[PDB]
Amino acid sequence: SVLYNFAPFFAFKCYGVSPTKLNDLCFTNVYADSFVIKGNEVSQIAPGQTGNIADYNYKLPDDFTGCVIAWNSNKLDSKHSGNYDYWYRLFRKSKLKPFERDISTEIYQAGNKPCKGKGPNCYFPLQSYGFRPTYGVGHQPYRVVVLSFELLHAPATVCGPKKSTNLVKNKCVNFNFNGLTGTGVLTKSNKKFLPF
Amino acid sequence: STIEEQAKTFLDKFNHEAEDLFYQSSLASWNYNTNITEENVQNMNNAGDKWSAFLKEQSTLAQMYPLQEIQNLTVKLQLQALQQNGSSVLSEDKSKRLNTILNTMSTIYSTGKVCNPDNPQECLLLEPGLNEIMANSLDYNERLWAWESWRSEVGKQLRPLYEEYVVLKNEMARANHYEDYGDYWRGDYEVNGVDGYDYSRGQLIEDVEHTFEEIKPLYEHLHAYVRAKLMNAYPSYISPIGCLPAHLLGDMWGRFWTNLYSLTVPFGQKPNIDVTDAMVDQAWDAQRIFKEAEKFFVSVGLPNMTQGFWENSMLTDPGNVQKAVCHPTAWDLGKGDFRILMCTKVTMDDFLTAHHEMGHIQYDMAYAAQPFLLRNGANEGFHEAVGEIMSLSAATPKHLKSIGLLSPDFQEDNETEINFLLKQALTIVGTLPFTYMLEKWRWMVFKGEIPKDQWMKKWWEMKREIVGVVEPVPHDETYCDPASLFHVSNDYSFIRYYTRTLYQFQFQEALCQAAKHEGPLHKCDISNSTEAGQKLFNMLRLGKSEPWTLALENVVGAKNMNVRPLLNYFEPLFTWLKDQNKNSFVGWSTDWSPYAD
Repeated sequence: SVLYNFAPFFAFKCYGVSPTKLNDLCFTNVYADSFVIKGNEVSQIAPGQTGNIADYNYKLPDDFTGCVIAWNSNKLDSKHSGNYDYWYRLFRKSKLKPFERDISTEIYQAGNKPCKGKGPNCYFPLQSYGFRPTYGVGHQPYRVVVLSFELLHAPATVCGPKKSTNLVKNKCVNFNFNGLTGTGVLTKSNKKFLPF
Repeated sequence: STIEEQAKTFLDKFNHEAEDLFYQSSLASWNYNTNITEENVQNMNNAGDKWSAFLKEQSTLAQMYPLQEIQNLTVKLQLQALQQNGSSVLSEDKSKRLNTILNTMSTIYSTGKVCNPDNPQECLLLEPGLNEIMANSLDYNERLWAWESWRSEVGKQLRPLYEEYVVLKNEMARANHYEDYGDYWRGDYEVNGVDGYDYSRGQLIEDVEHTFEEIKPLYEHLHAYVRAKLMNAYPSYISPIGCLPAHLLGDMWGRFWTNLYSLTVPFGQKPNIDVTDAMVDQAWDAQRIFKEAEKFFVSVGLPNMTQGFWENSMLTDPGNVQKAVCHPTAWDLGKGDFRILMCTKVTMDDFLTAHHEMGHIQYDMAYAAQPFLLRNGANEGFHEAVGEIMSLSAATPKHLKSIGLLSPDFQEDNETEINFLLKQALTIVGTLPFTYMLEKWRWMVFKGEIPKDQWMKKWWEMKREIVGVVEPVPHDETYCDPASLFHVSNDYSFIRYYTRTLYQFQFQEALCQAAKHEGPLHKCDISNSTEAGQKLFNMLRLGKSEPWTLALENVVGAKNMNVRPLLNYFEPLFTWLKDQNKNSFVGWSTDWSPYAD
């Protein structure tokens, strides 16, 4: 609900789950990942879609997953000398099984050369996005939160908020106090339901 | 056994650690040009230098991959460059002497002052005064004193200086496998290995001599006109059958002939439509000129101007004492950063500029999706051309009409068409004959077809010949008449101006048919079409990825320049242009010399 408490969230594609009923139904549990990236790549992050972000830096599967949320963060994230803090892996070795992870700096190599490489290059996978405030709206920094729900063997505990209706008293009314159901007049009382 | 792939990576880095260096080197330059101070100069001295660093080294680590194995042309090209050591390979102590030369001459031409020929007081400086003196009065003398005030003077200073660079410049070339600097210079077009779309490095020369020997017929009648209309405002002087001498012609050296619409005016009783006034009547402000342009482009369905344009572009004079350089010029610091810097002064000579300098930004926004080392234009003159066609459809008696600006009360007639042409045909057909020579001469001199002790002769020889001009006074072998203008003394190839004048009409007549024309083509107006719209983008997109040869075919419809289309724009004129000569003479009597007399 307070999810609408974000700006025009540049995205919210709910591949997999009905975007609606979001609060209507519950699943075992839900993780929420997050990272900063340029806006010319906020699409790679999507079932099947390819490219660098999905290749050595964060590959989703195809499973519903749940949804995605993106917002431009320049305002505070960008700088004026180059926010040279956010990084990326230009090249790993192969790719990642949906939702893997690799952080080892591991200066890239391979090439059976004195410095196994691609012609005196011995490149290093980590490069610095380096944002600035005057850039386009395709090289400006966007923020993302990937919503991963799931329904294991046990229940949907996390689950969600349900509404009331206020008590009536002295009038046939069907009901659902806690989780017990039935139809009857809900008068006052005189019992001492022990504290539990 | 990856000989490539072991390099498709070398690029993958460059492509990232360059853009960042280039952004912070083009920025610097705006800041100066916009705000003129001192620290700003320095502030750019660093990054305006740094970039260099990156470059040189990457070239080192670029030949490390013998191009021979590369086969994906995309990479055979991104590499084609980088490697190019070009200079630097040249001798050291010698590379020094060269670095020197340039300066000397490139400087001389700058402050070069002309003291009075009758007083050490009237020392006119070119920018203001030397120029006026030329495109101003009519009286003889000062015109000669000025054609004398430079040649055997501000150029003699460099006469042997030109004879200098020709030595080392050709050395460097040799090394880099290029008979003459001209063979280096004649390369932007050399397209190798593409099956049918191939093009040589010499084929060009011939296509020129062809296209040109087709124009003579027109040009011939134009020197025919003036030659006589320059016998009216002038007394016993211009021999009625010889060559229009220098001084009395147009500008200084006389590249263009524009400064003349007066002396020659088909029917000097016509309106010469000028929407300047009306601009000052609707109260048209500056931010209008640009919003109009933007539209023209969006009408034909092309991207709107971004939000970084309307918020970062110096679109007026230099604010306060904010000394600014006032040169219309659209920038592209990369990263979506597109900007314009023109001091738009309310008028109809700036409303066309806008449409001319937004096309630069509209091309620069299509190729924006290509490797940094492939973002430019197929060949040298596809960049202007693709933004002049706009300053052609913009000032159409229709557009200005249909645009709620030009009094729709247009009493349009023949003696205005017949008249708007002698204007657009004194600065796009009188410049052609001159663009050749210069190039020829050097293209030769370089190759070594002339020995210094003769260089001079040719100039004048190929001046009464190809063009039709005689030396007001006889000139000495130690004068660099050729080398006495910016380009000549600032190493700039000058054929991007003969191939931009012939690709503009091949683009007009093509994106014209598409929008359903049918009448005088000077009357074309693509505004509001959409078929032509796509016509262009399908070329503006390929940036420099594919050969220029085929880039045309996408549009135009062939793959080699054509003088036919251009000879149609003024086709109207070539009628009244023979009926106006009628019995007068045509052709030049090479002999007659206003000095050899």
